[PDB]
Amino acid sequence: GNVDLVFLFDGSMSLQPDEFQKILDFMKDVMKKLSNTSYQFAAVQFSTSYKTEFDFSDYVKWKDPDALLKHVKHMLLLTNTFGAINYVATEVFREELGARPDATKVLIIITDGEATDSGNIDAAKDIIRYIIGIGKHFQTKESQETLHKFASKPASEFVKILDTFEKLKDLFTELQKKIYVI
Ligand SMILES: CC[C@H](C)C(=O)O[C@H]1C[C@@H](C)C=C2C=C[C@H](C)[C@H](CC[C@@H]3C[C@@H](O)CC(=O)O3)[C@H]21
Ligand SMILES: [Mg+2]
Repeated sequence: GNVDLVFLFDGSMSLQPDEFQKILDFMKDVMKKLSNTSYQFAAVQFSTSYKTEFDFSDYVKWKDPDALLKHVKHMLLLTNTFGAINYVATEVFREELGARPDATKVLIIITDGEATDSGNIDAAKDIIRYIIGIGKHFQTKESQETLHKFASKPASEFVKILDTFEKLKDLFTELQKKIYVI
């Protein structure tokens, strides 16, 4: 059918410049691969606050992933995940911003630490949520369990834990083998 996909990427202070970059490159790889498909994209950066780097309308209008994310400025603050999510839910998946009413709403969260806030994600009930946790902060099984609450059930299917940002490349290779013409 139609897939409206939003990348919710972590731009906290824990990230080294090169790690932030690998996050941006992953997003561009996926978008470059699925260009001219049924997929529509939007990108939202989160730390303390939230910024929509580009919405579904910009994507359709300019279509170039490199131009779309060219002026992203790393925020360097905390990780307010609950707020970031309801923000997407309520401010990004909006028709005025180019979201298609008959589209499946998928949300891919990319983070490197646990959440520095709280609340609930009820506004995001009908959104498919994948969570990609990367790095040292998710070494313990205990810290990996904190992500389960932002992701769709079953977590083993929706939560991805990578030990290095180098692994995001291996994740893209794994994504590519599931690409099929229907
Ligand atoms: C597909 C395997 C890769 C590693 C992956 O998980 O990509 C997931 C997670 C992430 C690596 C990027 C994605 C980009 C596009 C789609 C939404 C993809 C999930 C596609 C699957 C296939 C159907 O069951 C629909 C669905 O809900 O999820 C995600
Ligand atoms: Mg962090």
